[PDB]
Amino acid sequence: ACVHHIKRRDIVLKWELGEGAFGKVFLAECHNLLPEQDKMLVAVKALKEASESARQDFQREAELLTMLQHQHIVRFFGVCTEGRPLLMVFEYMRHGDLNRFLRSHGPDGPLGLGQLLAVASQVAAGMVYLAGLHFVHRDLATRNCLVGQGLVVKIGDFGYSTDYYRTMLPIRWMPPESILYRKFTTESDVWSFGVVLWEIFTYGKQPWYQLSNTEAIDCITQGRELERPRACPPEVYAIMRGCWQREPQQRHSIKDVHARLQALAQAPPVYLDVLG
Ligand SMILES: CC(C)(O)COc1ccc(C(N)=O)c(O[C@H]2CCN(C(=O)Cc3ccc(OC(F)(F)F)cc3)C[C@H]2F)c1
Ligand SMILES: O=c1[nH]cnc2scc(-c3ccccc3)c12
Repeated sequence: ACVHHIKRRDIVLKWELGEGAFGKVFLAECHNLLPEQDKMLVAVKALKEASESARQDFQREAELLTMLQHQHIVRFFGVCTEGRPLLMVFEYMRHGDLNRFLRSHGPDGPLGLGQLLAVASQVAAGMVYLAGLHFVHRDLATRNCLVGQGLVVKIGDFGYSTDYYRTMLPIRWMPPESILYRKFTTESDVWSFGVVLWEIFTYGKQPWYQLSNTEAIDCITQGRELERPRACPPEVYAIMRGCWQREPQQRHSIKDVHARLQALAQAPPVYLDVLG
């Protein structure tokens, strides 16, 4: 609602974490933000376009990120509108995006079953929060999740061009009805969560990596399912299949998916990937 305003001089730019057509993302030090933390690290999203439509869309977005407050939703600290670029201040997630983290902690040390379940459960938690507010993410993927201190996994949205097919759609994460009709609901977000589970248990591999964007559309629209990852116990694959029901009305709700994952996270199945 009422967006926090950070003074430009309170932001000290330390390095560039990445960029896009939108502008740049920086690692920065931020003064007078949190109590007892005189200086703290943050990630700063800087917008290239400073036009009236760009300023209005920014305020809309900043107000929305201000409402979204949860343990597994990336923290929004405020804005800086002291000229171009317009700056959005978020918490710094030291391990970067979940996809990169998964791959870099894959068997290619490696994350064990319990760690994978914790990751999965944390993403499910953030989604229960979003589903509660009737908020549709539309782009749930491990590349839009972030990992901070203590393997704390939170959901974000960066806005990985190989993951989208031309409007640029993340088809491999999309259920049949979103590919065909461009309709995004909590039920399609559930489908995406199931693909996010597959990604977790493949250590960030691309769903349908053997196939091209146009071949993957055929797979999904013909009801062809992603195979059970070798590191995935059958109990979790059961959860993925429930997320992938062809009919949106027949997919499990995220609250249920979370409950089953939270249960598995506390008492993990005795499963060794090496045996299958
Ligand atoms: C990809 C790479 C180049 O390899 C690494 O780039 C990095 C590395 C690290 C960081 C970091 N934060 O430490 C980083 O920051 C960005 C991540 C994406 N952003 C959001 O997710 C904001 C947001 C959007 C929607 C939300 O609400 C929702 F979507 F959850 F509903 C909540 C938050 C903005 C910014 F935070 C980029
Ligand atoms: O971020 C970078 N990447 C690769 N080389 C370099 S040299 C300097 C930077 C930098 C330093 C502070 C803010 C922003 C950028 C940098």
